[PDB]
Parts: sequence; structure tokens; C-alpha cells
Amino acid sequence: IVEGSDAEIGMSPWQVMLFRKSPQELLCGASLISDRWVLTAAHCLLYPPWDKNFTENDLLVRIGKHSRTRYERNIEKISMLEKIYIHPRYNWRENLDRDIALMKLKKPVAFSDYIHPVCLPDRETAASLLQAGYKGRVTGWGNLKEKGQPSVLQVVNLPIVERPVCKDSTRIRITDNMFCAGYKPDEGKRGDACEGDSGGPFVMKSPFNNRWYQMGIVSWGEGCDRDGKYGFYTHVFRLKKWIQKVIDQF
Amino acid sequence: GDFEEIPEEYA
Amino acid sequence: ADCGLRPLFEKKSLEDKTERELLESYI
Ligand SMILES: N=C(N)Nc1ccc(C[C@H](NC(=O)CSc2ccc(Cl)cc2)C(N)=O)cc1
Repeated sequence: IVEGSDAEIGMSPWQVMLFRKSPQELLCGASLISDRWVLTAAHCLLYPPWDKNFTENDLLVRIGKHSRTRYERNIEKISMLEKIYIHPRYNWRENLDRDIALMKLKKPVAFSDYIHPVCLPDRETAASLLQAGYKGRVTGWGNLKEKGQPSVLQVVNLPIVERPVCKDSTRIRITDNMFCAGYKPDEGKRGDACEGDSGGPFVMKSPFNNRWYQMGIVSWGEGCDRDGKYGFYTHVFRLKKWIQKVIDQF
Repeated sequence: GDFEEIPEEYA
Repeated sequence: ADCGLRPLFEKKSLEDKTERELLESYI
């Protein structure tokens, strides 16, 4: 996260760290949506252009974390993956359209003050909150820019951007399954996700019921916190039918 | 070795 | 169910340092 700040303890209890077994390192962010299901970006697990194609046994999920590198004894919980489900129409060949994946844990994780699931939006909540100007929150242990790594989980609030502006900021083909967020050059304020934040959640707190909803998944960007550029996020509600289908079937 | 080792029970 | 309600915040009626920024943007 670029231009963000240290998260407070228990501020994002649904935050999940996708951890590579060997070599041990941060692979991506993810989110907890139930005691046995974790949501992330498909490109975190599958991206042929970069020879990336992880299998269940290649990674681990670390939940309840705050510190990036330390083993948080008595706080974080580490889970093994039972199965990975990538959207069948995920477009890794071109623009990362439908960049979404689910991971089922081998055993249910116990909720605590530091581990708790985020809500997935309904049609109404999505329609009401997914508006240009409305701000969401992005969290992660990714790069602080094109420098080093953070000691603890970082957080940044960013405004959703008008679709025409998103489209005119890049040469990549944007689809309805994506939305972009970030400040404009004239707004002064800054902030963006960066390497390592991919797969993490873009959440919004509903002013109707005071619950946090995951509206997006950190998907892609060109550079980090560059003026005139914006981060792109997977539109979770638009792909909810697939999410429900997978969970109902498996 | 950037990350602290985790219990063997999770290699 | 109980999703989206944080044990250390919503559950005990405590607000985090910047959630108000989000609320103020929902005009
Ligand atoms: N590590 C390097 N030396 N180079 C390098 C690393 C990754 C990429 C892929 C590219 N991502 C980025 O440029 C920055 S990461 C990023 C990911 C998602 C969002 Cl919403 C915002 C920023 C993308 N397509 O998302 C390109 C170059």
C-alpha cells in the first residue's frame, strides 16, 4: 500500500495473507468470507505469462495477522488449502477480466477478536455504494511504493472513480467486471495498492446497517500511485452468482 | 529468510 | 449473520481512526 497508514489492531479481521511455502514469502492478499472460504484474485494463483500456476500444496493461508514477517503466536491461525476454484472465464490472456478465485480450507478456522468474516454485497447495497466519489478501504502487506516492505498491515481509503475516467486512464480494455479507484491529480491526496496487495479486499461500511462489505478485490494497476492512473478492482457483486454456485456445490 | 519461521506442524 | 461486524470495533461500539472518512463520502 502506497501513502497509507498502519492499521489498528483488529481493524480488518477478514484480512488474509496468502503465504508461499517454499520459498517462504508473501504471495498476495485475500479475505475471509466464512469459516472455511477465502476469496482472492485469480491472478494470484494463475498467470501463465509469468509461469505462475500454484496448486493447493504450494501455499498456506495466514489469518488474524497484523505484523507482516513475524509469526504472531497465540493470535494468527495458519490453514492449509483443500481446493482452489478459479473462475472458468478468468481472462489471463488479456485484461484479467473476472479476476476472482475461491479457496476452501481443509478445516474451519476459529473466529476471534482478530479473525472474523466480511460480508458480500447484495444487489441493493452494491447499487447504493458503488458510486463515483464514494470511498472504500484497501488493506495489505504489499510494497510501500517502489521501495521496501511495511512492518505491519497497511490501510488506505480511496474514492471510486467515474467509469469514463477509468477507461481514459489506460490503453487496457476495461469491462463491467472491473471498477477503478484512487484520487485524481487535482485532488491532491494520494494512495494506491502495490505489489503484494493483489487479491486483498476493497471494503465499504454500509451506512444502512453498519456492516462492512467487500465490494472489490485488488486486481491490477500500471505502476503504483502514479498521477493520472488508477487501481483496478474485481467487481465482486457482478461475480457473486459464481461465488454462490461454487459454495453451494462444494 | 525475510519471514520468521512458522511451526513445523504447517510445513 | 454476524459478518462485517468487527469484534474490536462494531461489536463494542468503538470506531476506527478513519471510518468516518468513508461515511462522509456517502453523500
Ligand atoms: N516487480 C517489478 N520489478 N515489476 C512489476 C511487478 C508487477 C507488474 C504487474 C502490474 N502491477 C503493478 O505494476 C503494480 S501492483 C498493483 C496491483 C493492483 C492494484 Cl489495484 C494496484 C497496483 C499489473 N498488471 O497489475 C508489473 C511490473
